[PDB]
Amino acid sequence: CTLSAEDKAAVERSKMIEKQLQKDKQVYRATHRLLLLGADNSGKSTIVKQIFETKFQVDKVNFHMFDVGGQRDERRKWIQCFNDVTAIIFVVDSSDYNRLQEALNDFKSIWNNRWLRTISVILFLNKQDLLAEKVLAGKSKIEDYFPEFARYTTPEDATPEPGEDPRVTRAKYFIRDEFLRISTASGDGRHYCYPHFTCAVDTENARRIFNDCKDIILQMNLREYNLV
Amino acid sequence: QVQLQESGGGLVQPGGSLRLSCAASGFTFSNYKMNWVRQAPGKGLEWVSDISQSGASISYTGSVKGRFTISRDNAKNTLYLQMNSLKPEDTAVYYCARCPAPFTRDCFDVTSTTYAYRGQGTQVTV
Amino acid sequence: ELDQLRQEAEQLKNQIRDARKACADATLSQITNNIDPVGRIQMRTRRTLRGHLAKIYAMHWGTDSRLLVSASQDGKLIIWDSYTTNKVHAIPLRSSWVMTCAYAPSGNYVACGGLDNICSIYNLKTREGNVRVSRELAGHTGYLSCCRFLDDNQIVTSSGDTTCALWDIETGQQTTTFTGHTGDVMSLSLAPDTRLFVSGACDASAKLWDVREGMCRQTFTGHESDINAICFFPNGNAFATGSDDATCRLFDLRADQELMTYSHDNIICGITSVSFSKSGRLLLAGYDDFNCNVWDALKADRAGVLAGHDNRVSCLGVTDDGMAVATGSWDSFLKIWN
Amino acid sequence: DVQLVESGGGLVQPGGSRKLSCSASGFAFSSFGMHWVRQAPEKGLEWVAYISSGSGTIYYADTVKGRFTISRDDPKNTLFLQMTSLRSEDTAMYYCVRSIYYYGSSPFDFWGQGTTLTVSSGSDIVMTQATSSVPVTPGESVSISCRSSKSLLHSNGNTYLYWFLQRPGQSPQLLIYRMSNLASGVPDRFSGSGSGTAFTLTISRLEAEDVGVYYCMQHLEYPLTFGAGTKLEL
Amino acid sequence: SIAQARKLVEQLKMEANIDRIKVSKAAADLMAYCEAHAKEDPLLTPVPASENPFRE
Repeated sequence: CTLSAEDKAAVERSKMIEKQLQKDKQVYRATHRLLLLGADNSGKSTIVKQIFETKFQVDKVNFHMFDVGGQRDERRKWIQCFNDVTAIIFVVDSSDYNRLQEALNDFKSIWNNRWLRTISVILFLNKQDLLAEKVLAGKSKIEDYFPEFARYTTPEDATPEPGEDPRVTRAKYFIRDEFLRISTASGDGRHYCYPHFTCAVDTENARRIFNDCKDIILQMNLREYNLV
Repeated sequence: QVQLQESGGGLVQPGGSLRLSCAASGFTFSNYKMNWVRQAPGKGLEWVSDISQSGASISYTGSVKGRFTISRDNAKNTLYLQMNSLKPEDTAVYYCARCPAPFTRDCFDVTSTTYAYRGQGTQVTV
Repeated sequence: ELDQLRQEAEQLKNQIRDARKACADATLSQITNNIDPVGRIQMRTRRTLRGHLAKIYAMHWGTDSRLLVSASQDGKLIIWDSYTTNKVHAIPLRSSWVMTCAYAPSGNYVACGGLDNICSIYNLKTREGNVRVSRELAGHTGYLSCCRFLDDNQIVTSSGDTTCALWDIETGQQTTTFTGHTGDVMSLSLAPDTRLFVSGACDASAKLWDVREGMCRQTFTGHESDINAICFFPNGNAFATGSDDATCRLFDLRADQELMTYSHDNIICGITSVSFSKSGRLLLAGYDDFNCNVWDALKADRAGVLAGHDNRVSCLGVTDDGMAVATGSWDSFLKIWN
Repeated sequence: DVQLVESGGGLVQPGGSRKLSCSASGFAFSSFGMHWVRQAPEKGLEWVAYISSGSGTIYYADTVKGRFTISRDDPKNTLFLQMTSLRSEDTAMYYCVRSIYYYGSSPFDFWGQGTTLTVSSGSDIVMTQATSSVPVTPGESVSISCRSSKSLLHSNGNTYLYWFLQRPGQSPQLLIYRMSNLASGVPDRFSGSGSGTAFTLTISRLEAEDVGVYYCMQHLEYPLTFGAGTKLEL
Repeated sequence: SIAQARKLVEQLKMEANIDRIKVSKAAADLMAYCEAHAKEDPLLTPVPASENPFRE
């Protein structure tokens, strides 16, 4: 082999390193990674009852969620680190109308970012109970901040949870439709948004994340084989 | 050096109008998307409006929808903002912000506390 | 009285710019107008280094010009033997989000850091026979974007909190802190004599610093967007910067202003990495178009393209003997070109 | 710190069996290859067997093939030499040596204490040390010469020669590896030189701690061969 | 604020004190360096394969 004995032993050492790397490859490729985004007062800290990192388990599938908070206000540069993640989980407070436009702008910026052009977004419209109470109280008006609410009608496919008021449903679906119309302008079928209504007591969030990740993986596999 | 200079502010009675201008230098103005932002006393920065390179795409925030209009002259390398029917809450310091990178639609970090490609601003009081 | 300070600053800047213009008698294009072109510079991929799991952000050559270290977001550093394509060391990291790595000139230590705002120093040579963390430097308030060794007990770091620092590894403390940038500092380049260093930041600004005193000697402007990479010319009297402007620029310390620009109309993507040859005649720059361009520094004429990767060219390096070029990309591959 | 303590010695009848153990501590045993080296009474050093990290490769000396076997237990950090059909020629002291192989490393750096085993009554590179004894006084400079039957300079450019020192009543210690490099913790006064087949070891400012027996070994190809030994008696 | 502007003005004054040299001399120096080291650059002058460590 025109190799000295020490060269052969070095080769054997490299082979053992490669075996360890292959085991790590299996372990790494098994686990799904998620990036948690959303401003303060949205409650992104408590979305899964299982803070820079978090592990959780759903039906023999491992999810690892990252919340980057120890940085500066600017996120133009480090966000590029998260372009291999399966999903971006974006949490929005659905009761505060004073800062909802900021959430819309942030969601737009995330959606159209060049290095986030293939990452799907799971949208959590948190704090539904507070929105419902504020709507039934009547003190606050969406029309003050969103004039388009007047010329709005509830969707045909909208579902009312058993026992509710139509005004609450209208508010909820207007809030969802804002993000949806942001999301259906540049997606081109490469990535999609999965919106959900979740309160604080809700405990189904992990299952929703699991199903959404299943769908994301299926779409990615279809596209990679050039079938969609 | 990237320089953005705002002008055209002051005190105006409610219901009046005002024209803000932003002169840009040190870069290719036609290659970048531009934004108008404001900061009110006791409040943080708030995105107001934005216009793309060719000017085909124009977007506003909700409170200014219809009342304001944004434009740009690439030949003169200047950005213009016309402000009509000024509500009393329009009082703020106005900034003309430039998007960090050319040939892009996403514009990160325009309402950040310390953004390099911004200006000194003009005070508008209603 | 803020307006007084602002007008003083404007007057000072006007004085600086007119004093600078008082020296622009001629341009490098006219001075090097009668130089024979280098010719078609064609390089080929001699080694392809496989084994990383995710995108590679950083790499660094050894002084022996044979061993190199690379860093991936899977959470691993790997020391490669270029001649044999062998894995000498595989160091798992405590944090997956690593953005930089450096190799000590002596060859006894490596450094790394990232979104954890910590600079970790690993001792390569121990009696136990395995790499262990030698020191864990803390104190930055933002992600660590670059780090470079001066000797076995001194390191210079740049961070996303808009500052650089000089450390004493034994005590784990900042001996010096360099401030003045109004944006995230992306890359830094030590001088061959290890006396001065430049930093480029996300404000279209580069700054020259003296390590011993800790003050900004000069400030260079001219870019339109964030500077992503910076590197000295070999003799130490000039340096090159690349940015999201899709242009590279050459600045001279003595003239305190730029001398040449490197761009083409087709190029619309930013430069991620930049490096010089051994003689400084060639400038190598990797882009977001998955390619590296070779520029005739003295003539600003493109001379060749390295096109072998299928994703963003994240890191680039040239050996100390100028014998090979290593390019590492987001496609989890690192290639050697000669 | 590093320990490679060996056990299992004793007196045995001929044609018998015996198990020698080497328990290691203070270092990554799994990443190190292991050697057995036996020293006959009032003779030189002889190589016995080599087990690699991960047990992927096993080499035996011709004099011990079939009868000896080497094994390791990485979880328990222990090396084993099982021996059968023991002969009078096997009477020797058995050292347990560690050696790691990668670009720029020092193999054969640490040797174990050893254990005494007593038995009741061709294409091999030959190393030749010219002098078996050297008289010299402290403060002078002395040179030891080692000759090789075949050129040790390999096409990669590495001349695989190793210099060890065995102080009286002690295990051998590595002085020089690959004919030029100075091992860690070894005084600067030692120097190595050579060309292909003739090598010299130079010891400036000779001191009391430097008196002993010097051995030259080649690592070019298996089996590994030691020299005859030069005894620097004061 | 006040401190930031004061530091900016002070740094500008400090940078004002340096003595600049003409661009022609600097360009000539860089050109001279590149000419002088035009033989020790393997990437500029290809090296024979037997000498190249990555020849394979």
